[PDB]
Amino acid sequence: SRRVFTNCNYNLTKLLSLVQVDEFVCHKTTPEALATGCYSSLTVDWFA
Amino acid sequence: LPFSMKSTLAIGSAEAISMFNYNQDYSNPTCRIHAAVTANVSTALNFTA
Ligand SMILES: CCCCC/C=C\C/C=C\CCCCCCCC(=O)O
Repeated sequence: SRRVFTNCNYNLTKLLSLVQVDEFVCHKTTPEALATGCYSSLTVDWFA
Repeated sequence: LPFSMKSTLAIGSAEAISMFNYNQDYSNPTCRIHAAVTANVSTALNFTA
């Protein structure tokens, strides 16, 4: 599944309270930037 | 710290570990070592948890 989010705000630490992270691989960003900075659009592709 | 949460000590992580408990400094050379003291070594020494 895929969702694209525009014109919204997100409380990220509430979403990280629901999961435990084993490993993250990031290119050209960091999760700290996604915890602080703003951007034009957000796309999430999630599967099991 | 257990191995199931060693990604919290990875660089760029947004977990509370880095921003409240241990913020590693990278201005000077470093090595972060995740090791396990086994039970037999733990009883051989006085190492407990
Ligand atoms: C439920 C998490 C995945 C869904 C996220 C959806 C929207 C949030 C968008 C950007 C924030 C991503 C930061 C995640 C930090 C995990 C890495 C870590 O610091 O350990």
